[PDB]
Amino acid sequence: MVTAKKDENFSEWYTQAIVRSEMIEYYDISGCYIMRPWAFHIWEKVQRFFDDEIKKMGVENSYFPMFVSRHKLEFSPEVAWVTHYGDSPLPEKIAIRPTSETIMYPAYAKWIRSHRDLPLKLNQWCSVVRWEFKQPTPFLRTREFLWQEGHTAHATEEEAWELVLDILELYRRWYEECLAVPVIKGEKSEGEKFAGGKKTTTVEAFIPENGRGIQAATSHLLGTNFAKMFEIEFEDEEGHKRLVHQTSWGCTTRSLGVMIMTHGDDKGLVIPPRVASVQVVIIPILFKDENTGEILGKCRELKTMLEKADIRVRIDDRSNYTPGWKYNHWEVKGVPLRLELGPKDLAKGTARVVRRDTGEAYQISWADLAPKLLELMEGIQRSLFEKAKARLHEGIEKISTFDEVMPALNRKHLVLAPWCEDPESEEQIKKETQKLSEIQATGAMKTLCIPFDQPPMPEGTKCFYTGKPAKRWTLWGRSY
Amino acid sequence: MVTAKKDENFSEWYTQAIVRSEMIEYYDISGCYIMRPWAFHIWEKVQRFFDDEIKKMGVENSYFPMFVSRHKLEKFSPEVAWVTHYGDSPLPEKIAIRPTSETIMYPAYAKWIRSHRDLPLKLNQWCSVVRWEFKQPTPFLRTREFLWQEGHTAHATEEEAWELVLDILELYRRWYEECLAVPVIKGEKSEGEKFAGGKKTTTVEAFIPENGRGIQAATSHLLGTNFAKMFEIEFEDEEGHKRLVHQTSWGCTTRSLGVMIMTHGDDKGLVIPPRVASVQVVIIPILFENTGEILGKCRELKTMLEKADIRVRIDDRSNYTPGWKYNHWEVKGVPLRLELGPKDLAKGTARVVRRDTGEAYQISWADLAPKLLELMEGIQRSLFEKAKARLHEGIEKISTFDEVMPALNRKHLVLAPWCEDPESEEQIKKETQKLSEIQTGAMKTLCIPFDQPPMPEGTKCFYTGKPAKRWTLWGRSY
Ligand SMILES: Nc1ncnc2c1ncn2[C@@H]1O[C@H](COP(=O)(O)OP(=O)(O)NP(=O)(O)O)[C@@H](O)[C@H]1O
Ligand SMILES: Nc1ncnc2c1ncn2[C@@H]1O[C@H](COP(=O)(O)OP(=O)(O)NP(=O)(O)O)[C@@H](O)[C@H]1O
Ligand SMILES: O=C(C[C@H]1NCCC[C@@H]1O)Cn1cnc2cc(Br)c(Cl)cc2c1=O
Ligand SMILES: O=C(C[C@H]1NCCC[C@@H]1O)Cn1cnc2cc(Br)c(Cl)cc2c1=O
Ligand SMILES: [Mg+2]
Ligand SMILES: [Mg+2]
Ligand SMILES: [Mg+2]
Repeated sequence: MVTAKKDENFSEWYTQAIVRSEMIEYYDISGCYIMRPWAFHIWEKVQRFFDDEIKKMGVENSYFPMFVSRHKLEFSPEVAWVTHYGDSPLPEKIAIRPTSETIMYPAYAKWIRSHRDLPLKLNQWCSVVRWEFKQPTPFLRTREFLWQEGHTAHATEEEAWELVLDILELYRRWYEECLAVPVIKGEKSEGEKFAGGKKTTTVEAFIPENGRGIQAATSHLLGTNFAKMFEIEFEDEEGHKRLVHQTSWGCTTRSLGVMIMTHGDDKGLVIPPRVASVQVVIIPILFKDENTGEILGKCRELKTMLEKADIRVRIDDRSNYTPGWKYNHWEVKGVPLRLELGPKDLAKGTARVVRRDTGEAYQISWADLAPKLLELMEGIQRSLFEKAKARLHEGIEKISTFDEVMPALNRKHLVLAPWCEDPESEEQIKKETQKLSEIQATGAMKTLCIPFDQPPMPEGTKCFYTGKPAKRWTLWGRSY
Repeated sequence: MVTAKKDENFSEWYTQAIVRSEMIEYYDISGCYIMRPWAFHIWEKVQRFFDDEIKKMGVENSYFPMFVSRHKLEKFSPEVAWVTHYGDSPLPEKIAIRPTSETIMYPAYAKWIRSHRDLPLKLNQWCSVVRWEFKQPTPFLRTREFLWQEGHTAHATEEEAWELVLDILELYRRWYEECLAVPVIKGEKSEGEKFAGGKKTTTVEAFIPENGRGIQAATSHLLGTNFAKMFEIEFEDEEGHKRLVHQTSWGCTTRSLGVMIMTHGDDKGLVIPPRVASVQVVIIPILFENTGEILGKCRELKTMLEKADIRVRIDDRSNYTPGWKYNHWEVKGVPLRLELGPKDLAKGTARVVRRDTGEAYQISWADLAPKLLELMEGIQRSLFEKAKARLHEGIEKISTFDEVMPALNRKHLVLAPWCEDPESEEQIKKETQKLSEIQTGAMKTLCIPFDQPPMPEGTKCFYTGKPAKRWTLWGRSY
């Protein structure tokens, strides 16, 4: 059982919740964690979702090596270097993958010759390693992390930009539709974008309990900057040699940590049904040998019934644990529905179903279970999302002047503020908010994104900070 | 177009075929290779197949770190890759890249397992492994980075652990024989060949005729209790007494793709079994001038074939002749080509050519889906039955040591009665190597097959002249 309160010590709550639901096991190399089966199931669900979707776009999977040679790689303090095999030193040291541009792009130069070879659309599911300097957090910031990375190459900027946006929408679907986590689509500012690219888009999420925005995934319009460094050129139809226009995009096991932080409570995890490996757990109530044979047969019948409706059902008929130990176990683990079947319920042809998010109980006849559970699972899923969306919305404050900022940050909120979008000002702003945060004693404020969904901008509106005329509403806050 | 001949210059043939088919790209770090979509899709198929099967046995997936600290790993040496720095800074202890995950998984098992009610514990992971192999790299078969799965289970008893060893072994036979159409032989490794951290090692063995080598295809270990003793993986039984767990581990790699390539390939290139082919049917319109008539019909046909779950591509590229296209998709191993030209449009038909034998069929549009489903099953079956006959012809049953070198010189394996004395295997290895030079060349045990031929009473070991135990399969190896 979980005992730290989510709203008191958030850190300790998260650690307890992920350990006691058997999602992660700690490890001796710092910043690395073991992903146990209960967490791995959720990743498997989002993986299959995303993978299926990108295949409909013609993206194909591949696997490129985990090693890149020193001279091809040449961010530096993060790179893990292999220097030896056994007691022997490598003639030239080798780096483990931190990203795969330097591994993929020279091959792309070789394979692309003509318009007939475009678009080239590849992905890979793999792990990367970055010797993170920041405080590690299981899922959210780890030194080895699982991800996919998508890398595409096209004839025109328009087609590449369209795929950038399609992928971004798929990531809104991974968070929103699978994980029931609300995200904001935006553009990264010039200071925050991937420097090898032209434009970076993001989906951004929010952790209410510590006030932090967090980048949930990313999708880059790379332009022709990398085609030029790597000599990725093709002949069009009229015999002419052109640079490719490229995209890349990635999303990681960070997504699980965001889910856990978003929906969990004081009793531990709450898993949204769309990604729960066990949607419904059936618990026989077995005590002083009362009806034990008939309770178990009904449990099996109920399961076959529910899986005809494609519900994911487990019977926990394990002998060596009490029914109450099972209630608690599958609560902490975040199973959406718990169906209890004891002697009394057996006599009435009913079952008692407890939903995990609100703790509400229902009495339901065997004949209405399938359609009633499906309805409840759709209500849990929608309800998790809507409550998280309202919290997201409660957490962002529309403002006009710099004077409003530090108070908004102290309330653990984000700010939506009009901004001139000048690179020099973000640097000034972050150095400044850091100063005032140190003095007040918890971190600098930065841009998260410029949201796609722009509210109206009145003609004389000025930038909240410089005073120059503003261009767009930009979302700022503290961040992971 | 492939030009090295598969029987005559096998090594060149293999390199050409995997490169020209667009399966692999060569890379500047030795023994590492890019797996392009054409190959990777086959990996995805076998992965999905094996993963669904082990999920039915209650095995669950997990991801353990790729890094293991020196003190945990050294609880082989020359193969370990060591990370000593991050950026310009030295780590306090050097970290190994996971050559295999025993030393990463078993301390966690020792934490998680306390009572009989925690058992069985059954995990698998899909990951890559790194070993700095001393032997010559070969794409797929022996690489310095490879993809695999590793399964590791723990049981209250030896008998349940063994049951699982054999079930996993059966799944490996299905990975090879049902998905890749590659015949394999189940058997027990000898004492010198088994995994030394285990009690008994079971295997599926395969055979490459063109160089006469056996190759271990996959492996499944009854580990017994020795790791449980080493890592202190113990549980209280039902009476409160502490007991050691009984463990298994098993694994299979991208080696399997290379075996499939070599098994079914011919002088024109790859031949991919339909169950795993990325494209099962390529539609090649006879075009040189486009008007929409041919291409329109080819789209309608693709839609109809996809309804029947056929993986179809239309090669509508403008600048290639149909002949160039036939060759291209033949080198890639597409099992069925569907040709659609003006004459075909005029007669409501399509001409389908099989990659494995070259036979052509004329088929009405209406009959396409069922006839192609039938062909695919004919191709998959015929690829297997042919490879199985070649495997059979590659093994000579013998009685005496004098029949050995001639059988090895015929690029054949030997099946021989053996006393199974461990000293004798070391001797046979040395004496066959030394005769290979004065004429690696060593002949070693591949396995002791579950399928034993008859052993008449009094049959003698082919090497020691002592009483023979079982027939053992021997040859040159990867
Ligand atoms: N250490 C990490 N652990 C887990 N997820 C990560 C980690 N670093 C990045 N991610 C996620 O992976 C996505 C793509 O990686 P990338 O764009 O390289 O991130 P980044 O530039 O390193 N962001 P940041 O580390 O905050 O500077 C990010 O948008 C994050 O959602
Ligand atoms: N370098 C490699 N590349 C690809 N597959 C491999 C490689 N080494 C082993 N395998 C395969 O993985 C299976 C399990 O690995 P493992 O049991 O560790 O083999 P091993 O003991 O290293 N065999 P070997 O190295 O030939 O003596 C082996 O039976 C092979 O089928
Ligand atoms: O990794 C990226 C840019 C994109 N690469 C493809 C997947 C999606 C991803 O956003 C940014 N990035 C982040 N961290 C890095 C760390 C190191 Br070390 C290196 Cl060499 C390079 C990088 C690096 O390029
Ligand atoms: O890797 C194995 C034993 C088993 N591990 C799980 C998958 C199936 C496999 O047969 C044998 N082996 C092979 N090569 C190794 C190389 C090194 Br380096 C190390 Cl440390 C250890 C090993 C090592 O243990
Ligand atoms: Mg970073
Ligand atoms: Mg950043
Ligand atoms: Mg060996």
